[PDB]
Amino acid sequence: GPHMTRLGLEFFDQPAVPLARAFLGQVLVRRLPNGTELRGRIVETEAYLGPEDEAAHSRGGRQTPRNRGMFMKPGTLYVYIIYGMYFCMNISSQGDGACVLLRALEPLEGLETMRQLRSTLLKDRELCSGPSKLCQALAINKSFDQRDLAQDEAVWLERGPLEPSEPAVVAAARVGVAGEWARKPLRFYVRGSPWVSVVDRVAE
Amino acid sequence: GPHMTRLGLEFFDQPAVPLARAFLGQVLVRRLPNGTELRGRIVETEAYLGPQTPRNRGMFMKPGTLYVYIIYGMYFCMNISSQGDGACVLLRALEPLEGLETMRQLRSRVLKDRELCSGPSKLCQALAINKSFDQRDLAQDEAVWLERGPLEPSAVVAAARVPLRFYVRGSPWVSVVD
DNA sequence: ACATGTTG
DNA sequence: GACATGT
Repeated sequence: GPHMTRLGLEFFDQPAVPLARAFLGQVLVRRLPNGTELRGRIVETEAYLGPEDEAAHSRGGRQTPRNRGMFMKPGTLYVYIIYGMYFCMNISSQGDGACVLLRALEPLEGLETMRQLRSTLLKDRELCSGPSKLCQALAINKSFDQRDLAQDEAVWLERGPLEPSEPAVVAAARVGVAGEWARKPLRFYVRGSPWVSVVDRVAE
Repeated sequence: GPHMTRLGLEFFDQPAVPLARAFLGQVLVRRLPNGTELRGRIVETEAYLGPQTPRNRGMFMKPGTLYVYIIYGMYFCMNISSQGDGACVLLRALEPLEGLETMRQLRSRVLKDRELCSGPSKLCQALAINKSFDQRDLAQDEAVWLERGPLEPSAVVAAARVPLRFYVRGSPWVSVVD
């Protein structure tokens, strides 16, 4: 096989916009306790900018027990429970209380395991087409909160051979909401990808 | 208009379970100092069967006595003394019937009709019921009553409390559905 | 007790 | 709807 090295601190240590963009095309890898490796190529992300960002958990420099990850070293995972039963997987970027949410993966490996995991918690485009869908598919839960994506043995990021060029990256309004921050183009996805959670035609 | 009287001692002077069930479909009325009348149909209650505290004296008074207490230093719960040593019924939810706009300004996001009275503390806020109501008599008070029309109220579910919680089956106004 | 925040 | 979290 090819020489494989994980993306580390150097990759994660950039501001939220460039990081959210840089994630696109990179391959998120999960290794289950049974040894099964799950891979999904990132096709959709969102930037949360920090204190000024009315939509961010870190609005006004607010640090709470839950959102510790957003204020930890870049690369630190911030995984929280939303609507009681779903997870959102974020990665702390450079910048006070700034992070990147992963929203959608093209599944590459272990699709049958992703299917088993999600059906318990059917189509391939249904597996990772959403921030909480992808968490289920890759057995990611709160136990991953505050772990380091640069160093962890169970989850890591690999440089992916297929990165979108600037013109192929769509910038669009974020999903799930405010004010001027509900409309800001802080969601980024690969143009024409069928794995993306929500298409935005006006932005395209 | 119809000949309206109010429910009195005879209605309230029953055990906590019969009364908690009997409250469902009755209309609670609150008249504000400005003359505005607020109305809400009781759709969810809880019976408390008793075993004496400086705060629970209300539930140890004659049936129909209000027991209103502060919880989490902010909210209110409205309870009505029934027959039985220390027994009472909590009001948990109302269907808002009139004065909804007042209910909204008293409660004030954008909140809809289903958010006005869908909770024991929501309903007290909505009907301006506070501590100054504690130990008042529901059968005789001038600011708050349980009205009685020429028609009886209109299906009751007995569930665990939040089988001593009772609510109108499938009502969109019940706080928590089992 | 309340207010509020993706999936299907 | 969840139900985890933040006066």
